[PDB]
Amino acid sequence: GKSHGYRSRTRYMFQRDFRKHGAVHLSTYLKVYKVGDIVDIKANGSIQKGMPHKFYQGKTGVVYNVTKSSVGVIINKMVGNRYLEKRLNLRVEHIKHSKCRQEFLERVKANAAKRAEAKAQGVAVQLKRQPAQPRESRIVSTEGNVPQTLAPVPYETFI
Amino acid sequence: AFQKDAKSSAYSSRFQTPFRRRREGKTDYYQRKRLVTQHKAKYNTPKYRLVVRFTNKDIICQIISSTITGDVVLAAAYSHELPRYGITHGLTNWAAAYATGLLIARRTLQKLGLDETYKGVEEVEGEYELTEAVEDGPRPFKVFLDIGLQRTTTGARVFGALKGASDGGLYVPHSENRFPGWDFETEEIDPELLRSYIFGGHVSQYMEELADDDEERFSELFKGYLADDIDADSLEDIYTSAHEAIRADPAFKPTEKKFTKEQYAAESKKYRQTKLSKEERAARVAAKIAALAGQQ
Amino acid sequence: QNPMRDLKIEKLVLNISVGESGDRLTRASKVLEQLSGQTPVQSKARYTVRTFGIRRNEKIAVHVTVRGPKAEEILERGLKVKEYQLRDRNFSATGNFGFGIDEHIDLGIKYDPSIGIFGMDFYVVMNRPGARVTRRKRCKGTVGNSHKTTKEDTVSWFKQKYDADVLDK
Amino acid sequence: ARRPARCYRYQKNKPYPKSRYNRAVPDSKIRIYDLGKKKATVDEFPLCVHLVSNELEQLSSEALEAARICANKYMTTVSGRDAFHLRVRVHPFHVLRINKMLSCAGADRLQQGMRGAWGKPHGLAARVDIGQIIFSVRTKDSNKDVVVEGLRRARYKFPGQQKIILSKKWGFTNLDRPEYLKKREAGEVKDDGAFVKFLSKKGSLENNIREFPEYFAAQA
RNA sequence: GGUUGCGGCCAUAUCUACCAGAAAGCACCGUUUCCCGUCCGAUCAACUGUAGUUAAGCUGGUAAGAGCCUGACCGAGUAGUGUAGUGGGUGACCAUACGCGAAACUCAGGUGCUGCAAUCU
RNA sequence: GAGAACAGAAAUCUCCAGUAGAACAAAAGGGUAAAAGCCCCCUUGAUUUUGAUUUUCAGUGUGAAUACAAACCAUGAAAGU
RNA sequence: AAGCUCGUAUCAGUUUUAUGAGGUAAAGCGAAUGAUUAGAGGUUCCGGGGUCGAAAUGACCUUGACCUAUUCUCAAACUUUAAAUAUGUAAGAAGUCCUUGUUACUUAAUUGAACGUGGACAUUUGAAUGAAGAGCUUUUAGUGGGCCAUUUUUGGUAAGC
Repeated sequence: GKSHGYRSRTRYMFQRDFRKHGAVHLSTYLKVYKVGDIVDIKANGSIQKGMPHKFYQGKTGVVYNVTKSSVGVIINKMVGNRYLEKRLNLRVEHIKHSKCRQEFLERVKANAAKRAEAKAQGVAVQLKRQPAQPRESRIVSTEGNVPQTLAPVPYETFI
Repeated sequence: AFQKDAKSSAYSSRFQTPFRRRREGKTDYYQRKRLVTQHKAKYNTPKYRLVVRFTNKDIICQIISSTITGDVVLAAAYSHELPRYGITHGLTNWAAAYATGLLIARRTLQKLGLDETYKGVEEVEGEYELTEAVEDGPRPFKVFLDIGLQRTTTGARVFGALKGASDGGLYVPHSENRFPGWDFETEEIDPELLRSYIFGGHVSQYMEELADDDEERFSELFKGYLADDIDADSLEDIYTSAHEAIRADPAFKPTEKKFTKEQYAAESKKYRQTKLSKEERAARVAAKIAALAGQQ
Repeated sequence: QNPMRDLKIEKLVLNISVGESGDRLTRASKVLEQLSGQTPVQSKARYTVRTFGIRRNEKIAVHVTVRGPKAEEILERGLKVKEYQLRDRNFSATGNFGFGIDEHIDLGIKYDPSIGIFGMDFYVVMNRPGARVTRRKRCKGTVGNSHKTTKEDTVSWFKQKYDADVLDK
Repeated sequence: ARRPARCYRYQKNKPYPKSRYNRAVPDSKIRIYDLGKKKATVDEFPLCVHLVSNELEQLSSEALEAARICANKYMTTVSGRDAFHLRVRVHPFHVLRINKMLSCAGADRLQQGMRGAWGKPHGLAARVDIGQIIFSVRTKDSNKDVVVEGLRRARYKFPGQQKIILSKKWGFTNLDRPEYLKKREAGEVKDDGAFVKFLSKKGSLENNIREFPEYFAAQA
């Protein structure tokens, strides 16, 4: 027949690591998780308890429930032609803070930092993130750097 | 000098290594993780733990919290300061841990400022009891034990500080079936024998045990008591006078410590060897290749 | 340059392998009661052989160990039967040696023909004052290379005592 | 059977080696890969012309077996057996499968159609990449003319458009020919059986003195 | 700057072979009455730092060291790959255009940092 | 790897190296080293109540599992499980 | 199809910034497991076959294996490294900051956790481009034999398989 088990096709997916085996360190437990915090999912094969399904790996959700030794997350699964709000309760070793979000946090205060300076001096907000603008006109120097002629190399097998 | 095994480069490549505090055999991480993990619904409330490690002729006792940056010590209590209170000898006996236990438990309360309540027991009859919560008041301080590597055997010196911590004004979850004298045949407990062990009964009964049987064995040990003219009948009086002395002013008056840090630092670099530079590395190998490989 | 470091007896172990199971097991076990002065214990098999008449978990042989200052006095009594003669080999690379002898009756004790002849064996382990590090529970280390017992060291340490020859080559 | 190699000429499948899942596989046709004066030292054979394939295809063990006999039989009779060190640099690892339809009147009894068409191994064929070096002759400079034609007589028995190229750099070991002569007398060469062990600057100094004496003294 | 206790990162600290450690501490150590467990106090259990230590543990220094890590217009715009063509070639396969871009190799360097408390000529 | 009378390669004992190359009931894959592997003390948490979530899914059952609530327990000195 | 509530609210088969996850292509096996070619250095008493020797853990060879440094070629059910394509999330007014309450939870502790009370941040309010408007409900016809082409790949030699 055909095998469609809970953890099927997971052979290079739940491997612990190379040269990083053994019990998980204690920093993963000492982090504080609060309701409404963006996180990431990375299943840890060390302890199978509270481990997500193979579908959820690298997925990002929001923390809504915080029990004694587990954390509840919500996953917007795409099944069929729509998004369904799938709620998942995971232990603290299969989860880590998504530092994509935190970068936005100091960006909030960074804009707020010179917000006070903007009103102190005057106007000139320009806090919208500009994309990679094209380069402006620049001049090159030749003193001490002379152009070096180059030609395609003739063919030779050297084997 | 065993080159027959000749551990290959491949073996040295894929060898997974334990943690630094485990490679040197100082931490059992299987027990460690279950002791530090706070209730996730408690958010940012630290879980304080009390360490008791019995090194040679000294006891380690301190209150320490945990953090990602590193474990954070709240208060400390060492055996070396017991001579200040009056316990000049017997620094590593079973009763010595209990004396520190009253010292460590009381010390944390002053810096907390809540010593007015939760006095513990001041009579010490050896009976089992916990510092029950006071009605219409703050909850009793709770703290766990840290043993780690010495086997849990009844009568161990580690539990001496446990009684001191328990009876010193702190709440520590503990049972009676490991104290020094709890009967193994049945559930019976004899606090009278514990009351001797708490107040140095074990050493005191061995005082007269040699005072009549053999003197040379008595002479070669117990040098301080003979020199300082202290007998067994006054031995328990020392511990009884010790307990209320600790509670008089357990302010942890630091030592004058002599000198300062820099001269302590200066004494180190003046004798400790430094690193070696790449020019020094190149210089000697050139000399070695010239002297040895140069064929004179 | 000879500090307190020296070579001393760690333990003396005794072994009497038995050809089969039966009453002679108890007969052989009780011998160590009056020799070591202590209670011997059981050594059990690891797997079946099917041609030696033994199989899995049948308590083929007994053994006992003796330590401390109460261990060396056994040594010379055992050395009487060999006329104080040793071999170049019989010394392990880890600085230990042993020897197996039969008609143990020459060690003493009445013949007692209800007892018979038992080939009790010897093996003595030597170490230094500080080899405890490999047996400790906290900060378990390993014996240093310059401090480990060696076959040349045990032979050298054995030769200045007992005035015993080495025979062979 | 031995159907024509036109079926298995092209790389049409993933590698299918002889593993614990691959049992009852027929043995390789090629038996001895290296032949000639195999015990020859390195410095005695400065020249070695290779033979490189041009396109992607699979070369069977029978093709390798037939070519080696044709090449070896030639240089042994004109140059002599103690003139060259011939090596085959491809090993048959891919396994060839057949469906095994019988040739008699079938249909009613033959195979009940192509139901369950997975076949049983028939042969063992190598897999050849683009520009991958095949064969190596390790001859002397005075014997280049004979050897090159010898490989020419062997290229005909392979399926494909494999070519012969004038190689360089002492084509038994790596590193350029003029550079090897520079290190021949400099002292970075240890005369070892068959291949030559080079010199390393990263090991310990003490052991290097033993096997590499003529680098640190005056020498020549 | 050394040492101890508890750690964080966790082989830039692991391993092999040598040398050194006045200072405090680390560990060996000495004792078998009471607790306790072993055949064996060797581990574990209890007692004073007593009778010597730094031999060992630990720390520190070296190896044209084995490994680890870092960097490199070193390999190499190489292999591979997304988009495109009535592009080449019969076929396999291969170039070109707009983009992305490895690994092995080679060379050079480093071969622990740090938090809390106490203490240390 | 080095040694002990029978005992020899497989009888029982001791030392060294040994990241595991063993063992986890039965397939295969992950996981496991003061451990989930050996053995030892106590115990039935393989208990009661009915919710919520994941896999197959239609987002229905079924099997399996996950973390919790309100009780009574087992164990360990305890955190905890 | 019937529509319904409101109207640039906010959404996107797209790109960028930041940040995860993924073990295929490649590459490697003088890295683990399998293979796998050919030699060099010791080794066999706890291997056998030839000279001598009562005689071996005796002197000299070889055969078959081990250890060391090497060498040629590979793995869909091999693997340290690791692409390209594709893929998850965020780019904020349901947001941030300061004071403060309630709670039967938690905490040694009006100390923590959820939400509001008073005040500040407004049109670059805090990536690009686009938006025949955004969202929502009911009902039901037909549909449940497919085929072909570039790209990747499975079975078979191959097929308009």
